[PDB]
Amino acid sequence: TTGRIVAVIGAVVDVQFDEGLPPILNALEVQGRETRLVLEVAQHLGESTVRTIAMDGTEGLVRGQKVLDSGAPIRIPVGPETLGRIMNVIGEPIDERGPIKTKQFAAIHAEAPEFVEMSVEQEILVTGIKVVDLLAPYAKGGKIGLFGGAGVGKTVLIMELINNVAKAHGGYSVFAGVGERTREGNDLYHEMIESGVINLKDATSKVALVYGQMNEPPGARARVALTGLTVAEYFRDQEGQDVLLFIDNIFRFTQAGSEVSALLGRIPSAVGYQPTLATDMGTMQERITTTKKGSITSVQAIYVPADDLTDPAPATTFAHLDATTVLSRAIAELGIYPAVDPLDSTSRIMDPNIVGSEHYDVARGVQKILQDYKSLQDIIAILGMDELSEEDKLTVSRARKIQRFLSQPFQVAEVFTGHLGKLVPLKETIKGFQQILAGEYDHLPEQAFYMVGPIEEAVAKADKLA
Amino acid sequence: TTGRIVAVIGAVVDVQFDEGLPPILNALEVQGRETRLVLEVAQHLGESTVRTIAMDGTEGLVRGQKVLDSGAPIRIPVGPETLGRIMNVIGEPIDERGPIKTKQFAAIHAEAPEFVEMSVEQEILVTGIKVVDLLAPYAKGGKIGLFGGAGVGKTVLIMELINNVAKAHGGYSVFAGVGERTREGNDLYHEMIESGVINLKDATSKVALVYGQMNEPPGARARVALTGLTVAEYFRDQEGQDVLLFIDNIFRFTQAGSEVSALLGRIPSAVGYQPTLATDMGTMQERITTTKKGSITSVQAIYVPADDLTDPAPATTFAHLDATTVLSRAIAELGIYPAVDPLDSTSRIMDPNIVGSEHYDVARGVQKILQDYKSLQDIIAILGMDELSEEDKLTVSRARKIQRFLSQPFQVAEVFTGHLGKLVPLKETIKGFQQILAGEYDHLPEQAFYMVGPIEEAVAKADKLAE
Amino acid sequence: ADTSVDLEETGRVLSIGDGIARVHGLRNVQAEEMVEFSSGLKGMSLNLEPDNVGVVVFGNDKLIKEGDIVKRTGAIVDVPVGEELLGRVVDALGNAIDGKGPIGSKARRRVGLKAPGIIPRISVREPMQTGIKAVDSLVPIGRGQRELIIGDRQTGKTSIAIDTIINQKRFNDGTDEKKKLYCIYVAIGQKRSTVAQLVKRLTDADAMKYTIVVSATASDAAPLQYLAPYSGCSMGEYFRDNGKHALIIYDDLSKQAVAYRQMSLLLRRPPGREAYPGDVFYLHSRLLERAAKMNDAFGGGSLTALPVIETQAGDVSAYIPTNVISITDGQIFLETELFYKGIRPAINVGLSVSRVGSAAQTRAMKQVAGTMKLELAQYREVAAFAQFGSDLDAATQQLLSRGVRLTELLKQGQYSPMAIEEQVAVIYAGVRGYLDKLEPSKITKFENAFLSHVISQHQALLGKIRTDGKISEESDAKLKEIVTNFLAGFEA
Amino acid sequence: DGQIFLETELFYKGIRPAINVGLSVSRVGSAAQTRAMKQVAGTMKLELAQYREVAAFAQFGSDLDAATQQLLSRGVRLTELL
Ligand SMILES: Nc1ncnc2c1ncn2[C@@H]1O[C@H](COP(=O)(O)OP(=O)(O)NP(=O)(O)O)[C@@H](O)[C@H]1O
Ligand SMILES: Nc1ncnc2c1ncn2[C@@H]1O[C@H](COP(=O)(O)OP(=O)(O)NP(=O)(O)O)[C@@H](O)[C@H]1O
Ligand SMILES: [Mg+2]
Ligand SMILES: [Mg+2]
Repeated sequence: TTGRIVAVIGAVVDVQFDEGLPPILNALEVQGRETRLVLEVAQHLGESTVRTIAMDGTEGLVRGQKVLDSGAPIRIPVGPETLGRIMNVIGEPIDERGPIKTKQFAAIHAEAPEFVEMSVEQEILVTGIKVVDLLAPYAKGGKIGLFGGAGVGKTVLIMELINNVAKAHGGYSVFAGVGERTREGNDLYHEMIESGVINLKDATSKVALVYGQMNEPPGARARVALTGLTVAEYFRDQEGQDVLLFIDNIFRFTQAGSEVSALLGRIPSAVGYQPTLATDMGTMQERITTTKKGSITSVQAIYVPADDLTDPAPATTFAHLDATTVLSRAIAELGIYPAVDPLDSTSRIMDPNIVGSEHYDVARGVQKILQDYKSLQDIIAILGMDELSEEDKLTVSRARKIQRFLSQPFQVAEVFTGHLGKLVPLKETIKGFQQILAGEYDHLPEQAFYMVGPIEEAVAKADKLA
Repeated sequence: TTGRIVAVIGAVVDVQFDEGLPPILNALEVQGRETRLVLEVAQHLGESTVRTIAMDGTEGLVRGQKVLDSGAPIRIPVGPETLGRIMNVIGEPIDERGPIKTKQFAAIHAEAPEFVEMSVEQEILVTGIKVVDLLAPYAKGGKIGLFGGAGVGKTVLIMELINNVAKAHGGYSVFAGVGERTREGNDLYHEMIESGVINLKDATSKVALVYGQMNEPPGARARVALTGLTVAEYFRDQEGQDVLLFIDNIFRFTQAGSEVSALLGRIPSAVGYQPTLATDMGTMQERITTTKKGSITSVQAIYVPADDLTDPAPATTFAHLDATTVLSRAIAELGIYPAVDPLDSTSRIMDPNIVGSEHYDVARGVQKILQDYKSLQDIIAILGMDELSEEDKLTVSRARKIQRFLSQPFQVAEVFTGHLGKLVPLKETIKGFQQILAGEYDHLPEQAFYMVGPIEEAVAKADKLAE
Repeated sequence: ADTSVDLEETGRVLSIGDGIARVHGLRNVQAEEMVEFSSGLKGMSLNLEPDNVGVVVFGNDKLIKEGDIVKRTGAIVDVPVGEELLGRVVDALGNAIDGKGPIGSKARRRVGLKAPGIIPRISVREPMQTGIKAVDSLVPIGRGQRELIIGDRQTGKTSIAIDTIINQKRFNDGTDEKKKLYCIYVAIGQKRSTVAQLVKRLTDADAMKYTIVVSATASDAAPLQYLAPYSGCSMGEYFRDNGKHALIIYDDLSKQAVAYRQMSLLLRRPPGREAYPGDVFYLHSRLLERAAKMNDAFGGGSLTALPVIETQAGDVSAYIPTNVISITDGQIFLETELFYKGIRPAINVGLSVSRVGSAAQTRAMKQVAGTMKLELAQYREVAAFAQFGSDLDAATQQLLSRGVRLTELLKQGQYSPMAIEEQVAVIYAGVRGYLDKLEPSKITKFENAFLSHVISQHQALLGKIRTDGKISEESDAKLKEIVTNFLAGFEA
Repeated sequence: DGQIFLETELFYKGIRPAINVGLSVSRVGSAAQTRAMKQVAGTMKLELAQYREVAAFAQFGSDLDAATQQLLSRGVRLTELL
């Protein structure tokens, strides 16, 4: 049907329909504008009025302008031809590469999987990267917190994860940029084409890009994380894949939703956040789980404010986080890539009951041997290297060979590095580290384990010349 | 035109006009009252009603009571005649010496001097106070701000500056009490009559006084600052000459704006302040300036609420100044008066191209050693003194002597200090700290430096403190 | 006929106060559309409501009374734009306020335009030189980038921007046209005397000729201070969209945030943290994304942004600062301690960061910057034991001596920006160890004498570093011979 | 015209009245005293304020010149007297 603009206040618009009203969350098309404008129904104010939140600039609006109900929520293209495409919150292709011709369109809102459709199985999504799979394993259909931004190759780690899931599990990925800086959007775009994941020619693309840029109103920043989730939801249920969902960054999704609740006029909760914070997080984070058909596993980049972990934003996010991946400057400056902190990254599935009996003792052994190394660091610098006992000399030399074997060259980075990329299978990693702990390579040098795939390529490298 | 009071709440009185409606800022006269009650139109509320702020008590006000529109905003007496006279918010002489017999009446709501009217010339105004003249000296024709919490010496400091500058000042001066003590004003009235700045017999008066102290209702304490500057405004523009404006306290302007802000119908900003805090201050402070037409040396005592500088009111004020002088309770706590913070005072003229490269480097060096000591304070407090090397703890004993030589017995604080007041020349101050930094006085104890004038006295006090 | 009132295109003031006019009628007004009151004043329709329109007054609200006729004149809120503005001091809307008559402006641009998309942009790689060693080597800025100046009051925030403007004279008087940079300084909520002190400091540098000064001072009304950043932005975009280069400095965004907040609170929009409306992040996000580097497809021009944020007690976790930190590509943190301790510009090497960084600085600077980044990093870890370390190993004792001397090199006075080639030379001396034997206090005088010499006698060498864009093995040896023998003679 | 501040630490430590010599001030000052009180209290307040500072700084074991020993001895006695 049709409705008229009764009120325009900032990014909040009110529309009066005569007859039937659009249910809450139905998209509204404002007619006669230059581009497309979407208004999302948030409330029913009574007297046949609705309160809507815009996804684009509300300048040039006339009171009385005809607004069209789309009869459904914000519907977006879903299907294989959304891969290698930059999407925005309302489905529109923003890569100037011609309209996305998908058979199906799906609404960005939808209820979380029923209790019956849940997966009672806890499984591990093997990433191919050693540091991850051994020490901080990703839960298949779980949620992972990525700490630390760029300057350590965040973008790379993401791309390699996209490559390796598409490789090992035959599952596509979706990048949802919440509050994407337009410079960083452009920069991330070409970085994905130059490395191989986005293919501008054929159909071999592995990612779908959705951009909620910063220069877009709070409505667009608060809902784009759904527009990305819905493109990912197609590949879970319709093609039965183990999907991968990137949100960067999750805090700007929380701040996006705080702005909306602040705009509608809701009394703010603690620390200035929205009263709906718990649910505002729940109604989205509960769509990301393992179903009967497939699974979506989400990597989320987190910003903690005032480095305060008790701050409600990270506190509400942590209730949903199954594993963490800390990208650190310190480890990156030593030369270990990926720049993952082996002791700082923790996982819920680090349990003999979930991964297995072997996986657990090998991971913990590696965890202990690196803590011991740190525990002897002051004794190393200020005592005299040659005065450690046999068991203290040995664990030091063994520990150094462990953190080097964490290092792994990346496929995505063949264009830069020039060296061959590696996908290390799960059991290859477990046994590889177990042997170094057992001392089976006490004779091999340190430089042997650096930037190698499995343990085989390390012993072969140990030969070199002499 | 005639209006009827339709509502009275606090100092906010709504009035309704049947015919011709009076605009914003206009002064209204309340009919049938003992002492004159002026209302100031703040808003147009609709249905031919206006919201006003009363310049005095609204006790005894009857609903429906008649109010005449004076046709303009508050217009006050201006000219040489104002000198030696205490005007209140509305220019009615509260000194009990008859009417201010002036040729002109200027309005307390004026426009801020244009960008083109601005002057850029700047010279050092020597105060004779060691702390200011060394670290953040005052610009002649410049804007000077005196920050300070409750009971640290804003007033005592502003008083010394009047003695040290205004007395031997050739041109005219304008003091304006805004929201402080009525008692403080009385003392200064008599202490400017005794000295001879205000002559009761003849018209050789150099000072014009305006007062709206913490006795008056908010509306008044919100406008009396404008009454003081408009006095200055004439002397600057219509007589060209150097003016010495002294305001105490200018924070009271913002505070009185808040006392009514809610009743005007405002959503409170941060810290229960008015939302107009910025623009209210901008249209007021920009009128307090030196122009191509004339010079105004302004000194403004700024109150600090709950000892927090980040309090919106004093924090916004910072951007309006040429030289800021900040006071600490912690510095005053240690008996260091004046309690000027050496690391918090900033001047526009602290450029070696103005004050001299010797002046600059000494001051920068003075601060560095006090800054360095502040960093050591917490380390030595737990981990003893011995752990400092012979070149580290040498700075500690120096910094405490530099800290204490910054203390100065004021001529106004005779009643508090117990010492004769001191006035130190510019070059005597720079030589002072230069030698101590050089370490030429490392033999003398700290107490020799505490509360003295020139540096020779710090040696003198050591000798007496000996035997 | 009688009392008809054209409620469609006109109306009357229902209620005026606090720069907010509630107007009856105007049934055809668009949101954010300029209006005109009886008295000739302008205003904006920021609130469209069922029974009224809330208009923010562009000026003194005494002139507006109840029942004043409010007229639509189909106004497009746009500012004069183009090279005619360079050298002038215009107001928040483009009007001249420097008493030099009208501006011969021909092109005029809207203030409310959208930022460029993802596509027409190319990666930031061209250098933007501040002439400040500390910056260009540790927190490097490039064309199309956004970098935040952020510290407490009087920490040296404006000086960083100031020295950058003066630095451009070098490029703007030469022949290399690509490397030219046009300057736009926006004073938002400042006092007129400080804004006057500014333009003089730019005149004396002969920098004004290429500087557009957009000014909305504290006396200028709330909406005037709100548009002033965007009004400058449009002026900078002209150059950007026409293959040229422009640098804009919003001084400051904390003061525009206050000026916006007032209006919302008084238009009665919901208050949030620190009384800020929901769209104040959105106020700055759309302003600062407008800065970009265009590809050769779109002329290849660039606009470069420099926001200033004032923090209180160093709190960078305040709502507005938290906004702008994430908005931008990087920050430079200035601290009170560093200031009075001596380290000026008081740039905190630790916290300060640029994402573009490495790819923005010339291949010459790269050659000595990352080394300095690593060495000052290892210095700051041990910095606390600079005196309490008699019995430390000779390794950390070198890392302390290396750091203190580099810290002295990054020191700088105002108003003397350094060319990219002059920068690498004085940084080459300390980074390659050729100052590790010189007494700390003597470094600043050496830099002054050593720089005075290389310009005066080895013009070809510095020129080669500029030409080649890198320090070749030839130049490397040529620099080593000058430093070793000049330093030896210095200590004689 | 000034304030009298009292602390629990001073109260429990023995000092009664528990007046904080550093924080409290009097804005009328000596003008409110008899010329008999002024002859003995003319400089005492600023003296004890300087003593209270040097008391917590001298407890770090540093060898003290007799000039700062003199102020230490005087400050202990006058606090007991009040
Ligand atoms: N130079 C000085 N020497 C000795 N005592 C001083 C000096 N300056 C201030 N004092 C003392 O400290 C007190 C505070 O001085 P005052 O000038 O009234 O501060 P203030 O900032 O105006 N307080 P307020 O306006 O109520 O917030 C006075 O009672 C003085 O006795
Ligand atoms: N590199 C420097 N060396 C020496 N002095 C400096 C330097 N940078 C700034 N200053 C001085 O420090 C003062 C503050 O510098 P400024 O650039 O105006 O900081 P600011 O943050 O803009 N001050 P404000 O606008 O009041 O918050 C100025 O008066 C300068 O003289
Ligand atoms: Mg006072
Ligand atoms: Mg500034």
